[PDB]
Amino acid sequence: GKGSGLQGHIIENPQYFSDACVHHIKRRDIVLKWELGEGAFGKVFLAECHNLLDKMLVAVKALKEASESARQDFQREAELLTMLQHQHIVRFFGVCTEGRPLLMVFEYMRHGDLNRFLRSHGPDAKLGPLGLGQLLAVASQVAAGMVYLAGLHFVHRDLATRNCLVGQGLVVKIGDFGMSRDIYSTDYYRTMLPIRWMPPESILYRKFTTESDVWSFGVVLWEIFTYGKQPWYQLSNTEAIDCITQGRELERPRACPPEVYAIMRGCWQREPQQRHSIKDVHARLQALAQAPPVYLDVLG
Ligand SMILES: Cc1cc(NC(=O)c2ccc(Cl)cc2Cl)n(-c2ccccc2)n1
Repeated sequence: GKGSGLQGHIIENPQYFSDACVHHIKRRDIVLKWELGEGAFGKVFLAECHNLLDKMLVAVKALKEASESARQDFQREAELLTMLQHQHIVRFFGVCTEGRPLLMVFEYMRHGDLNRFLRSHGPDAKLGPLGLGQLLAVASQVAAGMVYLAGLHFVHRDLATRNCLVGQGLVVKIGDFGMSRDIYSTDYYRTMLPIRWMPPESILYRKFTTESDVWSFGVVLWEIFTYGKQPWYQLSNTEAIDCITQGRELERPRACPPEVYAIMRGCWQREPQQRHSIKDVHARLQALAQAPPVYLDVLG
């Protein structure tokens, strides 16, 4: 998991420790149905898992036969994923290390990644549309997952809608399979970095922090309010990099009320220390999701 938030946390946290006691699933209890996605180092399948909770649907990541260091990384990642337990973090069920391929088992998120979900439920629908209340509920749930990660001093490093998943009844959780660099290659710039989601200190120094994650969340909000459009879509990577470092801001989306644009702007302060905390950003979004702004409302 080169440059993953999972490995970066293990490397950097001096108080972190974990024994090797992850939940093990017997290979015979996993029955693959069909492929969901493919990357350079793995494949993701939809599967049925017996004796897990009865017969239930899961997302299974299979590793393309790995070197000793790749197998050691698989183990490190599995231990940390066991620890990340939150209502808005994709649930990790365990591993299958008896025989090959090595498997990681996750809960199945039936509506797929949030970027595909937004694009298929918005204007000129990619093959019904999401209302403002639903867009705010999606934003508030990604914000809740980020509050949990910040509380652990866990830096995501790649927060974007492609790295969020959608389940039953509009449930949104942060989670990926580590293959967004292959599936969404145009969202990275070559060591591949998601520059369009990155603040100036991340581009300049490859510095990733809780504050760079807040900026990326501001970019996620803009993605949500444009129904999955790519930030700086009219520009090349080099022109986007110049916009970011020179202080150009993304425009207010048509579906975005001014009070919500103000939230994105608080995430986008060029000075990291001036960015709003994710706790405050989540509280305002949760309040708006339950009382959505109305165009031409009498405010007083
Ligand atoms: C290159 C790369 C990036 C990731 N994703 C994360 O590190 C990640 C996953 C989940 C959550 Cl909640 C937060 C984060 Cl930041 N992986 C990865 C490796 C093994 C398994 C699943 C993903 N690999």
